[PDB]
Amino acid sequence: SGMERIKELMEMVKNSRMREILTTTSVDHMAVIKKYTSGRQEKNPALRMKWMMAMKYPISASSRIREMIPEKDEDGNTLWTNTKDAGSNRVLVSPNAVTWWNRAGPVSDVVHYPRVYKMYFDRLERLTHGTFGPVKFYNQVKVRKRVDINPGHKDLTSREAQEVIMEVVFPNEVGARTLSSDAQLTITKEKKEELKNCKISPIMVAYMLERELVRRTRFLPIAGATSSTYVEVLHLTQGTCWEQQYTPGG
Amino acid sequence: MDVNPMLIFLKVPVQNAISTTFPYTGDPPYSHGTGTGYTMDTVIRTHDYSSRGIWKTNSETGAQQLNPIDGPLPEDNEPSGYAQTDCVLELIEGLDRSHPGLFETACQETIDAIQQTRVDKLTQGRQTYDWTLNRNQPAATALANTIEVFRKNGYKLNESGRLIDFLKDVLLSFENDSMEVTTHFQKKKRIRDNHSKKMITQRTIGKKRVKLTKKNYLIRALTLNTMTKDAERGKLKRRAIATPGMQIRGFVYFVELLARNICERLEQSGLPVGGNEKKAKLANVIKKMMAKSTDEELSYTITGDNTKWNENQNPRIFLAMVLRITAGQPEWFRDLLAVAPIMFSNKVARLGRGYMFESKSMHLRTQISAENLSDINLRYFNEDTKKKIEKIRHLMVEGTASLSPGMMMGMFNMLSTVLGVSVLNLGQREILKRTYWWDGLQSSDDFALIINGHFKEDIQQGVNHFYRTCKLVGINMSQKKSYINKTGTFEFTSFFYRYGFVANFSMELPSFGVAGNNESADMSIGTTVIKTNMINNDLGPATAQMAIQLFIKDYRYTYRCHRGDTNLETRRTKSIKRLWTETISKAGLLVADGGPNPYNLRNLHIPEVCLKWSLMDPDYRGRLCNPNNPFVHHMEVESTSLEYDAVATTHSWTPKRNRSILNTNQRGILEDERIYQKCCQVFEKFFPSSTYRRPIGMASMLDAMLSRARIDARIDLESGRISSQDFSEITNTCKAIEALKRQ
Amino acid sequence: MENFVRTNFNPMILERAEKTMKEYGENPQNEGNKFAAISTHMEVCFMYSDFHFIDLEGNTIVKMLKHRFEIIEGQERNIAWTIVNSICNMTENSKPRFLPDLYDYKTNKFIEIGVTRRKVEDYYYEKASKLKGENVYIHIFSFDGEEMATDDEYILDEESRARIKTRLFVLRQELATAGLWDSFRQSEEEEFSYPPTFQRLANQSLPPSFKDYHQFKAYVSSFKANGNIEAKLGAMSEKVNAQIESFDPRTIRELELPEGKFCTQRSKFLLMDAMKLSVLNPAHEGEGIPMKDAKACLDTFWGWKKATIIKKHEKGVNTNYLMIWEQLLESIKEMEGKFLNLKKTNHLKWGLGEGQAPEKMDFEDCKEVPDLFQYKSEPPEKRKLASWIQSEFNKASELTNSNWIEFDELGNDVAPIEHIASRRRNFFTAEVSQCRASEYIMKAVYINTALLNSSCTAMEEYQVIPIITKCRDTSGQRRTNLYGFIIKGRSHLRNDTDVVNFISLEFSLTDPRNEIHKWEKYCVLEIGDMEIRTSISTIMKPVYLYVRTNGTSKIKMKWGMEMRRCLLQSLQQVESMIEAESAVKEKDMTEPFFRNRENDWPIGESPQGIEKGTIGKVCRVLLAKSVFNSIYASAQLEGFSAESRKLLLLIQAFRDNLDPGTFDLKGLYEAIEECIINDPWVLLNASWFNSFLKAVQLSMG
RNA sequence: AAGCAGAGG
RNA sequence: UAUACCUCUGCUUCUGCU
RNA sequence: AGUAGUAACAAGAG
Ligand SMILES: O=c1ccn([C@@H]2O[C@H](COP(=O)(O)NP(=O)(O)OP(=O)(O)O)[C@@H](O)[C@H]2O)c(=O)[nH]1
Ligand SMILES: O=C(O)c1cn(CC2(n3ccc4cccnc43)CCCC2)cc(O)c1=O
Ligand SMILES: [Mg+2]
Ligand SMILES: [Mg+2]
Ligand SMILES: [Mg+2]
Ligand SMILES: [Mg+2]
Ligand SMILES: [Mg+2]
Repeated sequence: SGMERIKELMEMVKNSRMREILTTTSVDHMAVIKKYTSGRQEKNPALRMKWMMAMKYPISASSRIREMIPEKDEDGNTLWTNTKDAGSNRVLVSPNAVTWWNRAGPVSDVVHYPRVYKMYFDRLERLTHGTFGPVKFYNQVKVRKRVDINPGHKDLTSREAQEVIMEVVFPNEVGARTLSSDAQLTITKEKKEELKNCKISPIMVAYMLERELVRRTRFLPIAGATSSTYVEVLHLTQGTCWEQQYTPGG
Repeated sequence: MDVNPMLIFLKVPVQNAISTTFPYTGDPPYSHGTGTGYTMDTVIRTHDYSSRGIWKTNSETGAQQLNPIDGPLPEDNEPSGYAQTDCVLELIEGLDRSHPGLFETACQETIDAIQQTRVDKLTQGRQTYDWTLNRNQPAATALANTIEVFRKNGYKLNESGRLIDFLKDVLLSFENDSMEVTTHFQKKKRIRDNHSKKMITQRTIGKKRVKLTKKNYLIRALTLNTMTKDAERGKLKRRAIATPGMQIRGFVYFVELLARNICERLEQSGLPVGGNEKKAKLANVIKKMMAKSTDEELSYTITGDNTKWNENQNPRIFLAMVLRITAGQPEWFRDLLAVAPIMFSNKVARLGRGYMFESKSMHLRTQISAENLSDINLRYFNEDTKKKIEKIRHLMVEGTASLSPGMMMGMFNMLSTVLGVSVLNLGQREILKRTYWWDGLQSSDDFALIINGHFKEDIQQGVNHFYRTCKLVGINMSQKKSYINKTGTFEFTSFFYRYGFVANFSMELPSFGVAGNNESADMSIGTTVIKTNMINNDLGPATAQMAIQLFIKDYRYTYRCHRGDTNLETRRTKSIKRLWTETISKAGLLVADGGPNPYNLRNLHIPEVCLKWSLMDPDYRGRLCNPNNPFVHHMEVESTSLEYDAVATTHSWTPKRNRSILNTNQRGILEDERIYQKCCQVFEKFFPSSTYRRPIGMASMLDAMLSRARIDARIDLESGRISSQDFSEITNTCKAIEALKRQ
Repeated sequence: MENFVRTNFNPMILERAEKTMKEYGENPQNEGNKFAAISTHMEVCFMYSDFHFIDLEGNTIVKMLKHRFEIIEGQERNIAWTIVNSICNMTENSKPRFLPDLYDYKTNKFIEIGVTRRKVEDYYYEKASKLKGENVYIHIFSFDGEEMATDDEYILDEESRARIKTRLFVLRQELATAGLWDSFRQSEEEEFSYPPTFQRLANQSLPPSFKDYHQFKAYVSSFKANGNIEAKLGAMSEKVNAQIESFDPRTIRELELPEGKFCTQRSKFLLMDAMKLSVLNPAHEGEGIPMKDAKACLDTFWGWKKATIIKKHEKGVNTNYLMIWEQLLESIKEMEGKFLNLKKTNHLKWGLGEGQAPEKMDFEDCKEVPDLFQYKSEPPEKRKLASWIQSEFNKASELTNSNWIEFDELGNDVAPIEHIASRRRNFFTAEVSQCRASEYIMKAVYINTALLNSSCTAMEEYQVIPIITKCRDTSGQRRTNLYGFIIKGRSHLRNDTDVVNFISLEFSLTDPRNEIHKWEKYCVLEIGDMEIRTSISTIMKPVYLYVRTNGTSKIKMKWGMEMRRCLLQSLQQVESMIEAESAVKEKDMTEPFFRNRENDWPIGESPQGIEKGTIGKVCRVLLAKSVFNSIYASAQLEGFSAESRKLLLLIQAFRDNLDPGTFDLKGLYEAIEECIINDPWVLLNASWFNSFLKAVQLSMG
């Protein structure tokens, strides 16, 4: 509909501080005021994860986990506790709640992982049906060239693919620019027909299309072929004194 | 037999076993306490290398400023900051003559990027000195406080959203004689802790309005707060770093943008290339200098450092370089790029937290700040601090130390690189017209300098010519850290060369471990670190398998997710064992769920959920990748309650954050952050792309939200997705919101 | 101008025009004719849009309905493009290349409105030349009264057009009576200046022969090079030079090691002198709990007696250490549970540093204190190299009869390079897992992990941490070893360099009287007697307990937990020395390296000379070097490594016949010997570099 | 596009 | 009153908890 | 005492 968000804006505009902020901050200055912090900053997250997993509740999740996950286990473990503020949007969670959800949570018949991360499943299918030749030992001459780690689309560049993604996922916030190419229009039409009634979040859809369409390049020492199906297995096929003969799938 | 590891260099060359010379498995040296002594050491060494200059009293800040430019020529090999401006202009003129069209193209790209840069680009920084709070804040917090004080005092060009209008507001704020800022004051009370029956001081942080004077505001706007660098390898003594305020960072960003555009097209620059591109550039330079020779031509390489690079650069030399590079450009561009050397020529250094003092008859300790250090008698300090204060006292201005020479640590990296590249460019053989010439590469203060000649006396004359020309421009080569050999072996920023670059695996050794985000990200980070070191840093395959095993060990001991058939007992053993028992295909369980490790060499580029997807139970993969995931964030469904489906697994959870200060109530200053987050969350309901891409616009947030609500209500009415009474109610709500912001 | 525009138009028109000029970068107090023209265009668009509704049927009712027109003019440009994009995505029209003024939902057309002072047909053809290629409806108004729509086809009613023409005619006649009409028809740059305070700042940022910033700017803009560098180099002294001193390692001296007292042991646990009470194949009532395994290991030693102080800690109170051990043994003998927290007695409060800090108060309350002195920052006292650290490094490179590193499972080997890597890793594991440095790795990892967990979970408790390792035999049997105990002090660690104090009590069979300079920080008691069954005889040796107060930090415990990276530092190097051979012989040289003990790499120094070893000896020596780098980590080691690497590269460049030269070798020797103070590992590495330099000099004769 | 982590100067 | 600047590499898309 | 090293921790702003 669209009435709940405007009534929430009505509720927030009654507060004088929120009204002053919403009337004195521009859309440009919202990027400044969004990253505003006040307390101390947590540095060295590796050591913090070393000692924090020994504590009882190292995980912070939303309040909806009080309705999806019970407070006790079969063994008697406390899975979640509330904070020191009655009515907060965050509770403190135990990793036993993660294990309880993985062993006894609600099973879903639909999953979105093979569709969103289809590039990694393409990599696994390329590796599984690959053919390994013999290892030959000789001094490798590795030239530090610029090769493609993501092929993208054959007709699009990086900025054209990003404009296609912005047109497909968020069409009402594309601004003044328009698709000034034929391949942009065809790929936009195809991805718009493929993404109708899609209950995936639009940021995950945009990053899936970014993995599919945007071409990425890196500077890597290359001893053999420079095709993108050989750049992804560069750790496997070459080293310093050896060369693994490998043909990918397809 | 006494065991000596260093006797392995009798058989192995040193570059082929250079990783044994890096003791990078222990903890790096950290600094304990203050960094005030290192700041005083920096100011004393900066005024000692420039001591034969002119002393001027500044008419705006009252600070004693030292001018060493065009001073006496150096008489010894000590470090000097007496750069001659005519030699600097001659080197920049020769750099322009050797590269026609370089300066004009760089200035045109800088002009094109000035018109497009916004204010929130200044949020790219880290800990920024906040002049409103007289302490370090994050860059967005300090920028928001600066913009709020500027709008409260009447400088509203930065409401246009461009960075250059904020810079105009910065330059116009210096005309204000009374700046009204909001500070953080502190109320203290003596309560009793119930856990230990001890009387403590409970601190309550509030907000307070105070008035700065003109000179105090100008001193705070030119203030670089100084800390000390921690976790620094390869040094015995510590040194001081510096962070500027928000009145300097925009001009410094524009000057560094211009100097980066210059450095991108110079073949003898080491900046801004890095990694394999920098190694390919060094190898190409070495091959061009070793191939282009005759039958009798000698070639020598200097591996060279510089003594006190930031102490001996000068902001007036940077001003002359900026005004010479931008020749023929519009004058507003020249003034805008000239601001930052002028601000660094009149800069001051915050000494820091002061020192800790101890009373043994009372058995107490107290941190005396730097602003209170001037009112202490000299007999209470130790000997080194007393000598430092006696050398410092004439440079003190309102708790800070005047520092007119020097540029401090890393403030103008690319411009100093341009200055060194000009001296490298002087040694072209079709211009020098002598029996020697030189080429090479420069990156900040590191340089690889290849002198080619016909005899060793020609090499000596070339080394002397380069050294004395560097001495003319304030570049002092480290005679105890530089060396020279024949061409074929050198060192450049810990990249060791021996007819090809060898590997240094120990430098990448702290990257091997558990990152500390959640259970999903750390597995991919560890496998990709192992794969990237196999590709780039010559990590052998057996040591790579050992790295996989050690990472799986560290990951299972960090997150307490050992395998289901193990005998270790943690807080997670019983639930992981329950999941292990009722699972038919146990090979599909993740390592965070107590499953086995699937990674060998061939599958390091494939994530763990995808690699185990064909081996999972349907129940386990339905629970693990459930779209009703309670551990992650769910975006609300837009107007096109009900939330979108989650994609990530349940191991992508969020770690609990702790931001509490001991015995400190911070709720008086933690409020506006929460109000800002509520305003951003209510903005995201009307603009669903604001998290994916940064939204732009000069209008306010409320006007944009009301206009978006009205046009979306009209589109939903003209499409059969909303009723006419719903449209009337949405428009009446928008009209009442517009009426509320005016009465 | 400005006053007439405010006297005529509504405040909504003035606010819209002010926001438009603020968006584009002008002001009504300066530009006045442009402000009046923008206000006129805004009022014409508002008169075109207002009082035009669409009811529930669909026809244009002119007066709860909806508007017929959507106003695009007057909004911010991103808001206007959002409206235009939403309209173009609702229907099927192509996007207009510029922002139009209105949108008609009835006609479904974008409307461009122009108000001109010239002629209507000329301005209409000009705007058609600007807006050609799209179906934007164009309507042009003028102050004369005439108009021209798109192809003379009108979509607005005659009454509204008559009102717009009447308003423009009245505005034109009021401009004629006001005398401002002559300036309207005639009107049909980035700046950045210095304010005077910053101008006076700019005048003081120059070379000292310049008084004004613009004078110096004109000097720099008009500069020509006329041999300034050559004249300044002819004018400069000849003492400023970079004279190359030729490098010859046969003529250079050795590193000057410091003098004074001998170096002292400063590790967090015992190394070569550590004794372990072991249980073989444990199966008690808590196989995994640390205190229960500690009690199971303590219940294998029956030779307990009354503890007597046989070696005093000279700076401390040794009766406190004796009472600490008495309290610890008594509390272990009556412990019930899975953990143990000691009572805060006076001797344990002395040993853990309870109350040694002065009370931190604010300076505002400490102004009247007449004896506030700064903290002294004295340099560390120099120490002489003693021979115990070479014995420690000799023992750490030796093979044991126990496997100390268990490795996790891998995936299955499919590629042949995975099988080659598995064979090489099996050789590395067979040569590196039975090393004494691996036992030191496991001890340090266990101690640092347990100390970090106890420091972050039990900040106020005096927790007892046993030193427990678990190893496999050469037959495959489990064995749990206890080395002693650690009593943690209070651990309210806020900074990363904040010290948690602990008391370490380690078992030993080594008499401290034979090497007392090694044990300045220790208070050694004699706690037992063990029947040592040797081969030739069987004696009864006294069991000592080395007790000392030590301290650690969170970053030190963090790097102690990650000592298995030492296994990555050694075995990456050795494999490279395999792979550099494998590129030459064009075959895998792992099995010729490990199965052919030819003694190929120099690693030793005997009285007979330089000793060689095999590749697994090199594995253990590099592992022990990485372990001792991790254990004795200091700033002295970092400075010494970074400064002696240059001298190593100079020696290598001499051996490569590359003719090395220096510019200040005396300063390099000063920078090396500045980092050799009192750490025994840095002293041992300096002696190792001196031995390597003497071996290089003996190799060239 | 941004944030975080690691390395180097 | 307390982890700066610049560059490179890698990962993630985070809704903020005394 | 101890950690440690140019200044701190050894609880009371990280
Ligand atoms: O961590 C760092 C290291 C280096 N730098 C910058 O890099 C420049 C040179 O880096 P440097 O390591 O050579 N330091 P330097 O000032 O020359 O003193 P020294 O060689 O010991 O006599 C320094 O002067 C800084 O400007 C940083 O900004 N941060
Ligand atoms: O902005 C538009 O779309 C637009 C601009 N003009 C040009 C003028 N004008 C009116 C508002 C405005 C805002 C910025 C720049 N010029 C503006 C008309 C009077 C003086 C200049 C004319 C139209 O007919 C338009 O539709
Ligand atoms: Mg240097
Ligand atoms: Mg350097
Ligand atoms: Mg318009
Ligand atoms: Mg118009
Ligand atoms: Mg002491």
